Amino acid sequence: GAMNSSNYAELFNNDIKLFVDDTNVYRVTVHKTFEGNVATKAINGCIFTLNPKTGHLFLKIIHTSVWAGQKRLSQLAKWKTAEEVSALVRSLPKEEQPKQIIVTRKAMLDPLEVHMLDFPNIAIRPTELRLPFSAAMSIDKLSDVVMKATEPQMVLFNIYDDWLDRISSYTAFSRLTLLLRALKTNEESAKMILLSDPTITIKSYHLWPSFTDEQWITIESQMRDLILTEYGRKYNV
Amino acid sequence: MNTVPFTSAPIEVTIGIDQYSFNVKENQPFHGIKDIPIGHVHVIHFQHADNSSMRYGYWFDCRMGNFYIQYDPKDGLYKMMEERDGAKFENIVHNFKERQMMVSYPKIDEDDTWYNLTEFVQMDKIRKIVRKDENQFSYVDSSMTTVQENELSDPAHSLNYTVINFKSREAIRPGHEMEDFLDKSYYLNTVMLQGIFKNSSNYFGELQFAFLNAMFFGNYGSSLQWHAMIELICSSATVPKHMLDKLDEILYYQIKTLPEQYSDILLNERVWNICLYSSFQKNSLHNTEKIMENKYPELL
Repeated sequence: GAMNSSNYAELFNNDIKLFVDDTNVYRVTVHKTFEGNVATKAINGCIFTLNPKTGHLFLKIIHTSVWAGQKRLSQLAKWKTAEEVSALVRSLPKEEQPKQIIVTRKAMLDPLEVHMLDFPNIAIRPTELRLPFSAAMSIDKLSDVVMKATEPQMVLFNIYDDWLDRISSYTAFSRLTLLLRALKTNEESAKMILLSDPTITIKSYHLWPSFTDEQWITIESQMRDLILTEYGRKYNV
Repeated sequence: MNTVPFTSAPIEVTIGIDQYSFNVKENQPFHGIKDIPIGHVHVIHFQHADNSSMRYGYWFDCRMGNFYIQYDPKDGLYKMMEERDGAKFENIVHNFKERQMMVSYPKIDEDDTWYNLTEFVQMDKIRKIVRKDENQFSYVDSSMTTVQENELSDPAHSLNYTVINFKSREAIRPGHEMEDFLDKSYYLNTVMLQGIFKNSSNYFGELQFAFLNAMFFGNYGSSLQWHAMIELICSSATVPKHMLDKLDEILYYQIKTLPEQYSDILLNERVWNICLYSSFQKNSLHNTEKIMENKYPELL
């Protein structure tokens, strides 16, 4: 059934599972034509498929050419997502295939279900959680590889860098979603917080800076404060 | 015109014959139904005055034998049986008419209702859905489950309707996932019509039989089956034109005949709203849409 606050620790057990977020698959800019009508221009997008226990991210880059000559693109984007997720599962050895796939938006259930008919024992689940994975394109290195791509491409990352050497996956995921919540609510302030100190660098093979334990604590508190301020602002509380 | 005699009526019961019905009192001298139109299937059904649950009844065709009803006080219900002694049967039927202990099948001459509800229903196909090959007639009741229901327990007592499932390999060609899910024409025309039913008449016959079982017995799996077969057509972009026109007529008489008070459990809001207003065939059911809007605007 659905994933919610109640059954949240299931994410960190040893049943393989993936989150799939399709929010950044079909991305456009809206502009005015010479005659003054509105038109869209597609830009490169990505599927965000993440194993929350291990940090493994399967970033499938969606090249604008996919859309060429197609109608009803926002509907097509859901089926392309499901096609690509299904291909990913097929590509994995049996003992690495997930037992559950949790889609972050309910509109993906039927497309994925249909694309996964060959895997009747992989459960396709919605979630009631309000996960911030749309802010993935606020991570500079992910946005850079998506925008530079000249063709369809799968790029693999560990979204937790090396954190798991020192913290559990429960704590890792809570840090990730806090960082992403912050980036979603106020990207400029969130990015300022992460980079202010030039002596804390991002390793070539990492996505986030190499904070010490104590510095992560200062960071997490600053992201919390960011998120609460913006809430009072939105609702005048 | 054919007759179905009754040995007796020992318990108070409401008896239906097709869309008509009569109240019979405990040990009232009722001895059958006469003037039954030859040429159509028919259904005789029962609801005991003491148990308004379990409506039950029998589908039959008088061309296939001489049939009668007898109460069984062990199993506690009115049973249908076949009399193989033609002479002995004409003798019973003539003496009961002489004594005028039979009700007449009360067909108005203008009325094609029953024809319209049963146009494609054949006894031979009913007996493949209700498998009990020692009898020429078929028992159905409120509680019988369908084969598809059983998959998601006793197979002898199952409704063996054709399994339709929109999220199945049968329905979805590999490589045409999106196309086949959004436009079920392949599933309808190649898999179901050409493959399984062979023609539209057999398809419509199962659809009509599912509806009648849902109406007369409140059989819930039959209602599910009727709606699935409607949805498959309406969700197909490419349907023979003769099928759409006949479907509009089929559905019209079914909606016309439904008891007004039962539209809440018998009509799936989602399917009807999708078929009439969203689907490929939204503009192809004009009679059915007009009677739905004027009789059941709430559901929409």
